[PDB]
Amino acid sequence: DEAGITGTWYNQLGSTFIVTAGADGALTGTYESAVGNAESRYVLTGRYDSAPATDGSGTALGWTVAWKNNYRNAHSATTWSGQYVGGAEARINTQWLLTSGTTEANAWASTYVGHDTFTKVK
Amino acid sequence: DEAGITGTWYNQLGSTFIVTAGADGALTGTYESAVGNAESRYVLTGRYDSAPATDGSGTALGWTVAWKNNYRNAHSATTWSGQYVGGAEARINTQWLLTSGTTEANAWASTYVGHDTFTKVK
Amino acid sequence: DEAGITGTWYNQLGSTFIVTAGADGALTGTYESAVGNAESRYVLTGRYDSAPATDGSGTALGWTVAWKNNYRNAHSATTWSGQYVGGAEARINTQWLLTSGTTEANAWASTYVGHDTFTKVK
Amino acid sequence: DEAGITGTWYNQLGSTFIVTAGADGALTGTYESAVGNAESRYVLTGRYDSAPATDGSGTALGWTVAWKNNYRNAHSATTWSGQYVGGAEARINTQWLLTSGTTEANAWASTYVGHDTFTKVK
Repeated sequence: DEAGITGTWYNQLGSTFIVTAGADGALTGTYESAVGNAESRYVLTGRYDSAPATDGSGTALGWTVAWKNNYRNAHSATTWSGQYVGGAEARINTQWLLTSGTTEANAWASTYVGHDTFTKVK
Repeated sequence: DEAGITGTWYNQLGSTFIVTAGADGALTGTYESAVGNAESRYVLTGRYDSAPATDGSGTALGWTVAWKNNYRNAHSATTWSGQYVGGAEARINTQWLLTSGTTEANAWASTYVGHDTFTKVK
Repeated sequence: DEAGITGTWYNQLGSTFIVTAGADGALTGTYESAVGNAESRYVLTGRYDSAPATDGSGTALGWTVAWKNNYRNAHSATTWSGQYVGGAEARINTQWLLTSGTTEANAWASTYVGHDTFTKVK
Repeated sequence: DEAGITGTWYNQLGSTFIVTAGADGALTGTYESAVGNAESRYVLTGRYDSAPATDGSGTALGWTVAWKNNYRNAHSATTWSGQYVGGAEARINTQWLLTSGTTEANAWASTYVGHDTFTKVK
């Protein structure tokens, strides 16, 4: 599903995920968040299962954004973990972890969890 | 903290995380899990905050492994989200999400969550 | 929102959440899962914010089910953490953690994470 | 493990978890957080597996605190999901989800995730 994953994806917040899937399992591209301490595009990298099951299962993948670019630095990183489901209404269904750099005193409150659904439309 | 992050790290399960931190914010290397459906080394990639706060906060980072190599394919991916804390007893404190490719019927049970602490010794 | 929370709720899997909100912050009732190692109703208990903000924010709440009843014992517990949002299309938006009892060797894989949205219809 | 669970527990932050396990699977008691927007004791309720496996597995359990008492209201709730492991150095190993009431605009950032280990000493 190199073909299926490569392209522009949009989540429910109106963020934009631009990815290229490599034959080797690499994910490379850019992320633009519609929310939070973010402006314009950020580098992303990650990995995907390049030889998924042929039993109708989804394709496991994940990626990371560190929220530093030429405009802003939010001293934080998000990782999305999820699966690509192909077909007419293709989706990437994810859960994510957003960690901030903190002092040791605040480290118990370092990490947000959430979930994003990406589609090829909107 | 390019210097501080680059190297070999070990978690509480005895897994081995071999990483290089690029000046640009890139993380590249290999992961070897002591547990689960895993043998030998797997590619990893990720990102880190290459200009962290100077107030004693940690350095945000994350990375992904897709559990496919030349030996095995577990049809799954893990993402670690966390922060690097420098000093005498350097640590990377993480939380992780492990997603399997599933059928739509089993997708509610696709994702494990856990936490790993990495040190430079053991 | 004692009135708003008390009643029958349904999630996206077709599970049924029957709850009573007490004036004191208590949640009591029963849960019936449409999926997994579950049959019929299980006891639940939890808590909610009985004096929420008046700025349009949601109402924080959570509850637990241990997956033991007179029919089955799945040696596991789920906790839902989320917020109640009132109005014409009332919702409870949650994230959950499902922990199994495990051996120490398997404890790294003890816990699933997911998300459920509850509505008063369907 | 009604006997094993009932009592006073302490986590790595120095919080105090005072619980009674009922023969029926109930957990009732009080929680006092050493960190965050919290003072003194808060009600908790939850559930546990009252007939755990006899193969050395842990005992699944969970509980909720809504962060309202007579002193403060943090408009938030935490759920802990975990397992009790008996013996010389008894532990409750948990992961938790802390949800705040938010506006719909901030709901993506409503929930923290973390992990607490409780012991009978300290």
